[PDB]
Amino acid sequence: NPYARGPNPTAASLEASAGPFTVRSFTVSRPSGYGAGTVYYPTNAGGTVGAIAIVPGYTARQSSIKWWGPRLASHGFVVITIDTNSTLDQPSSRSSQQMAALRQVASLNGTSSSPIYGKVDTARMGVMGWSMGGGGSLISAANNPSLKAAAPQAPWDSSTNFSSVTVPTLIFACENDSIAPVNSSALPIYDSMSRNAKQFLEIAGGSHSCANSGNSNQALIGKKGVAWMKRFMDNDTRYSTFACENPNSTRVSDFRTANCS
Repeated sequence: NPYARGPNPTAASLEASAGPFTVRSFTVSRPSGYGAGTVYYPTNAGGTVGAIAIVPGYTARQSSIKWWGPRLASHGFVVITIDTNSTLDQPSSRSSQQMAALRQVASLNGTSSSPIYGKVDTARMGVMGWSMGGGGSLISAANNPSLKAAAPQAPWDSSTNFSSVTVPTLIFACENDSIAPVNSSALPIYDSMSRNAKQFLEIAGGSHSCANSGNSNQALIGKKGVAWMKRFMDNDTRYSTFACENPNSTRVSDFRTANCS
């Protein structure tokens, strides 16, 4: 596997705050099609790595999703966290801004002054985000089936029909979400998808922000996020058990999976 990076994973290595790689970050100097961005990158991954774009929810900024930056980058990804043009942008606009963020990562990969010059495999990309940014991630996946993985959290869209999505999709959900109730948002979205590898992980007792920066489940959520992106963006079957397994955890209120390998 030419995309395999880092040592063989363990439960402990994936539950830890930090993966094997050293992480550095920069602010995007001229954001192209979105409000602002922070890029997180491994300094020592030992080969090109895929890119992930992460978008927040309505009223939210990078702080809500920023924990994912170092968490994913430390396992061998270039991660861009964005602010939207407006905190009040809707999911279709969030999707356009997420894809614009991935485009800019590709640009910076070809820019000799950039810290991520030649660090990115621009053919291997992923999408994540919170609530309307989660709905945006699924729109991104529906519109761009060459995306390798999606892992939205507490998603919301005006439509729950993502039957079009062929991208491997992990849905994080929050059991007691009162903003985007699981029964009206996350679970119908999950049930709509019949053509893809998919998973549904609902965090027990979780409020709408159960997968955000400062959550109390970073060990489990981080493990599942990293394993999913490693399995599908890097085709790394060393991660197949971690990616597909029912965690069998008191921290999980609901688990569903399909077409996982």
